[PDB]
Amino acid sequence: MEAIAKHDFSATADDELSFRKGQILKILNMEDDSNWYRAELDGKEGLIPSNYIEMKNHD
Repeated sequence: MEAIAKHDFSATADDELSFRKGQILKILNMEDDSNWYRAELDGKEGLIPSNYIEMKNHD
């Protein structure tokens, strides 16, 4: 699916992804279903926190 950054996030270990409020993060990982997920932004993929991605558009 698609998501949006509610707050700012700066990566610590491995390959995490940084983001800021108002930003649009893409959800395209697998079926882990947990706290770490894989996203895509500006043609780049990575891992982000599920609680750090909100929802927008649609409605």
